[PDB]
Amino acid sequence: QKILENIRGIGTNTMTIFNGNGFGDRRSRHIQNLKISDANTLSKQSYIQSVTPNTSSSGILVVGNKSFTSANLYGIGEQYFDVEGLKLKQGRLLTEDDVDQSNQVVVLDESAKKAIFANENPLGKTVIFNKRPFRVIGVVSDQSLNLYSPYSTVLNKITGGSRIGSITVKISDDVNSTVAEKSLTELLKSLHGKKDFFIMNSDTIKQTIENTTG
Repeated sequence: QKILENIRGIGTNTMTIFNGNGFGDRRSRHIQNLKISDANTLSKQSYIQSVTPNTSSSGILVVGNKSFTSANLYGIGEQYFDVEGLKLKQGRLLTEDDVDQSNQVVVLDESAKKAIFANENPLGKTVIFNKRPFRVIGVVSDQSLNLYSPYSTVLNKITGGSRIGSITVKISDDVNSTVAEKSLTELLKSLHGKKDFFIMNSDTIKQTIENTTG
């Protein structure tokens, strides 16, 4: 019943593509070869329902007179909250317009809201990440100071470049997960010119459990 009754809902119709060769290789994970253009091409495959780019940075967040360290700002796609199962609790989520206009808006984690705002109303208030002001537009349920902003805003204004840490894809409901992984792998290899990424999904978890000593 281990694999059974468990992988339920984790990486079933979603796959996350990461830089490098695996978690058993932190080194290769630092090299960023995934690009927004990769994500654009993926968004166009017929077997792909949505694509969410993901980059992040950990820095100093000022709120009013308070200063916090190791606040994580994620630059993610519009579909991020849905695919990760984060429930909107208050205000609003990112829109296509936020992404398109690279708006400095942020969506707070439940525990981030509590840590930074306690019982205060967070909506409409400004938080400053590494000197850059963002307006709080909403709050979601959590997965340690997580803030979510459009990937475009974070790339354009914070990290620079068009390279990212990972891409989560939502697979078409009516396609064979194994076939989708293969097409996705072949396309990205073609794009990058080499296999310098790895894919995490239900199959990966299962394959890990099978190959561990019990």
